[PDB]
Amino acid sequence: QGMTETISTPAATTTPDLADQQELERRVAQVVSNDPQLQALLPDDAVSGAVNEPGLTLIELIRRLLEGYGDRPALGQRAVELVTDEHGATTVALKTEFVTTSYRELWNRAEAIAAAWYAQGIRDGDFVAQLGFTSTDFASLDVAGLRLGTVSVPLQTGASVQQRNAILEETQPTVFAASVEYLEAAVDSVLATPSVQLLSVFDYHPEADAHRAALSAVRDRLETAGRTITIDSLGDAIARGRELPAAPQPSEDPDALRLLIYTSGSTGTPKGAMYPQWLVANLWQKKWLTTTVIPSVGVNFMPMSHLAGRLTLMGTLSGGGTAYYIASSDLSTFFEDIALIRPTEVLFVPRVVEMVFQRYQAELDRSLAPGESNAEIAEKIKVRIREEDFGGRVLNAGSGSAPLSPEMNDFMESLLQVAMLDGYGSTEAGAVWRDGVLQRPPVTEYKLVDVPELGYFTTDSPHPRGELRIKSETMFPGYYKRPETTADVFDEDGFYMTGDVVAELGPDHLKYLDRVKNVLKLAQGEFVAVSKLEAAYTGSPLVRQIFVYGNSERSYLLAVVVPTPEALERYADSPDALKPLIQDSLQQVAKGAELQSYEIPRDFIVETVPFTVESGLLSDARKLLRPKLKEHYGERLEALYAD
Ligand SMILES: Nc1ncnc2c1ncn2[C@@H]1O[C@H](COP(=O)(O)O)[C@@H](O)[C@H]1O
Ligand SMILES: [Cl-]
Ligand SMILES: [Cl-]
Repeated sequence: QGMTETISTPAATTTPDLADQQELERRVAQVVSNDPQLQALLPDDAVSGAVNEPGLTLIELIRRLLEGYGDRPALGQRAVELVTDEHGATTVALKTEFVTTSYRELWNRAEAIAAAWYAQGIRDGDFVAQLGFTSTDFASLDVAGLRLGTVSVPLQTGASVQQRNAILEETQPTVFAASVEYLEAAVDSVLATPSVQLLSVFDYHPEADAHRAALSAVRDRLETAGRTITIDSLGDAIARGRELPAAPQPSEDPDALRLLIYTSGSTGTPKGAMYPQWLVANLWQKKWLTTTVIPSVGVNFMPMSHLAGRLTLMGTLSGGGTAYYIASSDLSTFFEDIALIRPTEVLFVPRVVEMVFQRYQAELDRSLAPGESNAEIAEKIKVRIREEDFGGRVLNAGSGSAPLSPEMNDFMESLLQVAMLDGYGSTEAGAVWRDGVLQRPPVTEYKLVDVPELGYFTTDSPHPRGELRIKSETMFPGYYKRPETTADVFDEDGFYMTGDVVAELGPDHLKYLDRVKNVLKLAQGEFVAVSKLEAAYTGSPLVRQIFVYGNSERSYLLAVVVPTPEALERYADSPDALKPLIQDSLQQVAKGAELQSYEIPRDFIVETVPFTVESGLLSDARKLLRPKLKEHYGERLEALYAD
């Protein structure tokens, strides 16, 4: 593939160049020079060379990384205090500080868990279901899996019971690991899954009455079912495992399975993308899209069931950084947390960018004043958010997993004063592009394929359009126990069919348009990329979330609009008034974005209850789950069409 390079091949497939990445290397140097924490977190090139020695097993390179960085802080989690009220009841409360686990302590805990589990009869090749958010304990379980040679199955916490149990039926795990938050759901699925011999409970504080009561109920229910099963805290497994015989070394075969990452298509049937040893190793050896070498204080806010949660976690550790956990699965502590973390690197998803923009808009509305213009006030607010909310040390930032509007790219770059990288990739393919430019490696080949029923052709003007298809060094081997499904997503020439419509701006230079299945045809022949519309309309200060909906029988669009709480409160006493103001705001967004008139929803339902991951309307990446939204709002929307 070096021999398919041309003079038109972007350097950006390799290197990011402009006069200023001397200015960023300087700006990085400045942030480091008044910050003792950051000095000690630069990557060690001796540890990197050991980790990248060719021919290493995955456990050997994991060992060289974790033992190599030693007592360096790896994982930061918010400290907790046990509060015992005057009645005797004890709760766990967060403290306003973080504490850390070192690289070698992570390794020691992993080896202890593997020893304890092996003594409990768990073996290399067993599947391990894991139900939780993302946390230090979860990271310990993940590395423990690599050490024992099991297959991690991180389950989506918002998935239906029926589908979770079917995944359990298919993987027959011998271990079910659950954070205390999700223990009741765990017991339901353990009772349905007789293969489980061990229930391992993590993120667990037994001195808190509620955690203690959750565990007693677990033991009560599993005993009533007559289940022979070991119920064991991760903390005690670690304590006891420190003194037990070492687990045997795990299988060495690079193709041995180590992780499944589930994903759903338009059918809503999850399928498990297989991650073998060699593909897991890629996550730990190569940070997605490095702008340049920086001390890495990162933020984990995405679940371990999603690739993006692994990109921040293993990306940060790969280069000797410290990865800090958001303390709430619903992100309610997000801004309190990052103000304490003060990260140097943030990998956003669009939903979280939209939350930051809303925070800014609400602060602006509260700060309006006759003696300064909105732009003047907005500038001061951005300084404050950049310095106080984000910590003032953000040096690298980016977004991926879903499209991000040009307006939000510009806003985040202005707010954070860094370039906002756009990272496109998938669970299946791995990393595919950076700011539109195909990354070679791992990508080796791409093409676009016409989608004539959506009006996309490689001969379109000004840009070729069609479905992106790719070959890549990090292409997954397939979906677990779904060979026909896997064959179905590779075309006759072996290209992976991304299901994404793109435009080719230039050789190796692409623009995301939408999912094939997201594009709607209106009655008169127009085609609409709904997720672009949703990204634009969400930017209205009145709008918190939006779901755009159409019917090919109709000439126009509808939507479901969740207003911001500030908007609802401002018109609480004038109910009639909010809907026409939202409509006018959509019209104005459309004119600013140069959208066509058919791209403007002509009516909508006002929803006061935001879509959530817990409700199944949002994916664990907080993207819309369109079949679930059409399942939920479809009758009302068609009734809005019909009358
Ligand atoms: N930077 C990105 N920009 C636009 N869309 C993205 C980006 N990253 C992922 N997507 C979408 O997310 C899909 C992968 O989702 P998943 O396999 O569940 O992680 C891709 O096929 C795209 O549709
Ligand atoms: Cl379902
Ligand atoms: Cl003004």
